[PDB]
Amino acid sequence: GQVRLGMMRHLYVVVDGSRTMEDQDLKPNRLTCTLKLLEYFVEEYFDQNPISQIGIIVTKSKRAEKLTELSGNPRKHITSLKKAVDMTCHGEPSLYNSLSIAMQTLKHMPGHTSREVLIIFSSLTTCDPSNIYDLIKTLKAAKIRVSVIGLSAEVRVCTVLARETGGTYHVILDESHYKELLTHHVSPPPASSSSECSLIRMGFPQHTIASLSDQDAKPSFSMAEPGLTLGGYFCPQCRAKYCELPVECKICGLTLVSAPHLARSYHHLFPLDAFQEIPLEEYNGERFCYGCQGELKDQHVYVCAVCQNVFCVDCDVFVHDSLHCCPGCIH
Amino acid sequence: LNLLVIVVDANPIWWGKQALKESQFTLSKCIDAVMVLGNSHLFMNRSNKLAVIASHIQESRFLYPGSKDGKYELLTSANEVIVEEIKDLMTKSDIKGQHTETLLAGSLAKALCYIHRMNKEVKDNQEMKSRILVIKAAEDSALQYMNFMNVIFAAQKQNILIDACVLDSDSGLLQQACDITGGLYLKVPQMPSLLQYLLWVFLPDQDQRSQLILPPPVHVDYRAACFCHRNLIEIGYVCSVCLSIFCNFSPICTTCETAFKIS
Amino acid sequence: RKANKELEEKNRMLQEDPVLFQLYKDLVVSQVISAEEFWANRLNVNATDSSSTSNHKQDVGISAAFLADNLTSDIIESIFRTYPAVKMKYAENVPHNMTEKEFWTRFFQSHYFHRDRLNTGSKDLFAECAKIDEKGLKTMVSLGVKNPLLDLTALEDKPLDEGYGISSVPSASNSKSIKENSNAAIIKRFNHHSAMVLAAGLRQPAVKRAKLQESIEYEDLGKNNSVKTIALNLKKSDRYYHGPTPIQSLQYATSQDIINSFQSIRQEMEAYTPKLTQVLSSSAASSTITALSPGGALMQGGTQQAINQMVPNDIQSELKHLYVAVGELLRHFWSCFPVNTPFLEEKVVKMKSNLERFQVTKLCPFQEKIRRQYLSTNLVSHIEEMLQTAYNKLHTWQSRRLMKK
Amino acid sequence: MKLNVDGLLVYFPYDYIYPEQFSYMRELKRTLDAKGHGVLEMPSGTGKTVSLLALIMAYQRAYPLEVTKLIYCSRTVPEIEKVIEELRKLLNFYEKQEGEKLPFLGLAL
Amino acid sequence: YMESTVASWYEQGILENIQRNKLLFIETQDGAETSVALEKYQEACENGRGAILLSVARGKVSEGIDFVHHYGRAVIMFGVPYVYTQSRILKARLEYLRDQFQIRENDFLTFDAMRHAAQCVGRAIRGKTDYGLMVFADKRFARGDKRGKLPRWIQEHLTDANLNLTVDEGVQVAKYFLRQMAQPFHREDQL
Ligand SMILES: [Zn+2]
Ligand SMILES: [Zn+2]
Ligand SMILES: [Zn+2]
Ligand SMILES: [Zn+2]
Repeated sequence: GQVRLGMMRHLYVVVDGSRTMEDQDLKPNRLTCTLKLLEYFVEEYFDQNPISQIGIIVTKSKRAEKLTELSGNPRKHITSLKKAVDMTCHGEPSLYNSLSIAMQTLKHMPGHTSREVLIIFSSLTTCDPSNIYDLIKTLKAAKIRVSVIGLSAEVRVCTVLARETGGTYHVILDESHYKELLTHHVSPPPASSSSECSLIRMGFPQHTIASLSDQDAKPSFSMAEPGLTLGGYFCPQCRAKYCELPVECKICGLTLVSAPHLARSYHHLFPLDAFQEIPLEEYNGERFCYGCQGELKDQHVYVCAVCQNVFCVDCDVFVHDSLHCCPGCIH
Repeated sequence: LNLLVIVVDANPIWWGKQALKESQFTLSKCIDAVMVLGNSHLFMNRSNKLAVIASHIQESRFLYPGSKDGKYELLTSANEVIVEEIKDLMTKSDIKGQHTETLLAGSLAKALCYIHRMNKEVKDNQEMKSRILVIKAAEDSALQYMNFMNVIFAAQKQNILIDACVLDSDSGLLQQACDITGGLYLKVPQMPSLLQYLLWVFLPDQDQRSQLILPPPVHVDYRAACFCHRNLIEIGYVCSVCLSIFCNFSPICTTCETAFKIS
Repeated sequence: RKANKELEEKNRMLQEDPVLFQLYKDLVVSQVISAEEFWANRLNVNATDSSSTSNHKQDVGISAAFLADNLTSDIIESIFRTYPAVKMKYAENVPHNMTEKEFWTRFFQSHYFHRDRLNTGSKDLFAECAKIDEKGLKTMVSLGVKNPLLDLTALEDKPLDEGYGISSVPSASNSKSIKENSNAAIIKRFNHHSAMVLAAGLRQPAVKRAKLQESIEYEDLGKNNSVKTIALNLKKSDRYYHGPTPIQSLQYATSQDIINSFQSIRQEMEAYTPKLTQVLSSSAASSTITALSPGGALMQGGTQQAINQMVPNDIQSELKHLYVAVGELLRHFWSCFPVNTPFLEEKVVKMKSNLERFQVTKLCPFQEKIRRQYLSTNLVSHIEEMLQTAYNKLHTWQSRRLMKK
Repeated sequence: MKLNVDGLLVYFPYDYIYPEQFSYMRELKRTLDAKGHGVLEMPSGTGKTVSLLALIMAYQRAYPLEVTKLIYCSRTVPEIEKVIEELRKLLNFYEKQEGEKLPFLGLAL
Repeated sequence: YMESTVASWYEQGILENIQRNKLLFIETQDGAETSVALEKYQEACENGRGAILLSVARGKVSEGIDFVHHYGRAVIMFGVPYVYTQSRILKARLEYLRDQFQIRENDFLTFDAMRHAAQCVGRAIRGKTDYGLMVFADKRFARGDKRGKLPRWIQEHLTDANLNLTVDEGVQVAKYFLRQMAQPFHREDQL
């Protein structure tokens, strides 16, 4: 797509902790497989979108539990998921209070964040404290986007939830299909005609080591069991002390970003194109791969759009998944 | 099983100015230090693999992909084909004027997909730690920064380390790459001594970076400028449509012609 | 004494969170600000007990049925919502003439503990009251949503006619048994439990036709494939190509040098296959090694990191108290500070922030004097940098707003 | 989809059927070639009422010289209303294709 | 028989487990109580909580009703439409069909039972693009004459492996059915 995307993205993951998480349709029980692919999900999402954040709610025993708050580093989330392997999964799940707390925070937030909730939802019987239909009308009117990945069944309710919060509903066959769905929700989803297009004020703090062998330095502890920090990253708005640069300013409200962070997600904006895939021999006067200078010992030849060079299957998967650019069009 | 992928920045203009300088250190000792590093890497273990790429100004042609000398034949034949290939490459060449600064993004792209296919070649018993040495001697063009970051992030994902020996001038993008991927950066202070840095700071593999005490990491500058006046920024204005850095606040966003909503 | 309430609040806090109580003392008790301000602008708590309660899903009489073997559990709260007749009965019984001692003493009677006869355990009379609520909705009480939906004509079509019909035998005034009557009664109770559950969770041409309508609607073609896409066609992408790296000194000289260098390097690479260029290379090997070694070149006298670990632990506790306190101070300061918010209430809050700032600097100087005069080490001047930048933004805002007068 | 049902063009209402609809034509090809009652069995997949009306209108259009009035007979009152409104959809399709003059007194009772 | 079955699903400890999985709506022969049980059965599906309507294969519950795209996924035909209150109108119509028409006793009983059973289970594919489980629960539907009088568009999809399944084999066939038939079956798979 050549469309607007939601690139600052407070996503918020709601997992079941239902009775139906303990069912053994997957190769381990659904809790374990779901939690493993969420570990992979947090990894690839922080690997691809650096500005954004994640928060994890386990929904358990008709109540909702904010298990890990909305933050932007994978250590705390994956540590909490390694903890949450050990849980119990008892009682029916309430999708009311958790969506209420997520709405309550995601109603007054800066209008440019595409505020997104991902409900990995398994069971069928849901207890509703208010009216479910009025909750969807409210959540339709409340600026947020909710997408539900479903297990074992499809409720016209998850379809209404997905198409109204503006999300997408999906049901799971396999391990591989479920990986494809979470990979589909890694990428920044396109924006509606409703979300604010603001201009967030940003800060770009340089790294600062101990000035000149600590000749008149500023010895601090940290800012969020810490040692004595000699130098590091400042915050020019408030001039505080941060160890890791990609941290929302804890005492100002500025967002702090290093030079790579914006460049780590530039491929979404000038994206790739399609490779013309042709299996047969077909006029190939360029026998060797323009990717890595190797012969084409298979019947799959892939030719770009602009330069129209030659690529094999290995160069296809590598260019379209990782390098994100054609090597020909750079030249 | 390891895979060193040397990349030698064969700028014919730069080494031509180096050979008209009538110094001690010309391109012959550069490519010879490359081959002695390659034979040393194949020499350290039987299972090691080697691939040597030469970024020319307009092409990324690979160099690498009885015992009369007395060396192992699989080493004598490889050295003969690398020597004859650089002599066919650099001597009989072309001349163009619009594109005369060297490239490094394409050769790194070929190295990335080569390591991908050679990791598909690997069977289930063994595994392969891979890295890319970059021997840079020219000035990198700014014009391919959009491309260049991409290959770094590919080496971020594919877990390929990146190392760099720069010869004459410092290079911000390449020390940036060696900071991101976890590799190593080194600016040589005296050129005739280039061969064994490759032998003891860039020869040792991933399970010898942690054992050897090595020259310390230089602090990496995360300088950032606008697309407007190219000057250094500590607080900038970044659009959410174009995703571009502006220095001073402006009504109409130039990078994507955005009908900017004003509050 | 402050406020019968608040006095319990700020107190409850001071007591519990040991990292926050401390702070509360270090700020209020230290004579920097007043207790009311601190507890005032520190709103961070939950909405309700669970932002709502647990609605009566179903089997509110049969979740842990009749056995625990204005507050209560899930069953008592769901009955309090679901059957308001039981709510008014709880208003009558418990307020007048009996207590939970007498009421639960009259609860361990039969049908609930003696297992007499009531067709089920302790939710049986609750199911009978739900059946009476259904019969009140059908006989005494009426509905509400009955217009085109729940049409009267559809109801008229059912039930045939009062006079004798080909198959009149439908509802028989005779034939009332024991087990058959009990089974019919159970069905009515279950149907109304769902109806009461819908009433509790509220904080025919109707259904079939309305969902048939949901399946219709041409929403897909209603607007577009992806609403109103704002196609992002970037104007000046060259600003992306050479990014935020500053302009290096890049002055390649005149294109005569291009031709000269092409000539010299085409003549240079002409030579090949020496076999031996290692007379100079052995010189290089004796030379390359020196650079690798710490002695000589390539060593910066770096990775030293001379630290001051002399009195670790109690000074670390001091700095934990100090960074928590100054974090709260600068939290309030830079939270109200950023946008000027050009009115008189926010400027008055800024003046209170100025007073708290000056007394914070006094308390920080007092804490530095009481701490660092022990063994003469451990520069605390980072906290003084933070508070000096607060001081500086305050005076710079004052001069800026006086220029904006 | 513009069916030839051996005398007449038929505009399939919405434009979606399985290949069984082509088999469906053959089944009533026998039904109206000779007049004399006839029992059909289309399962519940195809437009029950929609299927029972497209081909009979195709025959009456191809050769409508021996048919005055259709008397549909469905039992339940919602079906009466449902079959009338599907007939009304088909006349609206029929008049979208043609023009405005589509004399047709449909009538429930 | 539904009276007696749902009676002995209570004294025997079964029906609370069926409650734990889905919400029952048992039938009665009131004209208004059936309509309320149907309305709550269709509201429960909209709530998303599992529902389950169990009725009699003779009455008005299955006459007017047409299978919903998502209102009935699994039509469970309990028993073979067999009665136990026949006076002599049945015996006399059967004596007539022996005598003056030529149709057997055991032929007409099987015909009548199968037209009622496949009537209450035969409107499932309201729209070609619908998935519908339709189980027959007793052994008599496998006995050749009774299976031979179901229509052709149901015998075509009645596999010999599916013939006389267990409960749990049928449950696993239902799971594999629903999983293979909940995927995107778009219009491009039909042209
Ligand atoms: Zn700040
Ligand atoms: Zn291309
Ligand atoms: Zn290739
Ligand atoms: Zn822009």
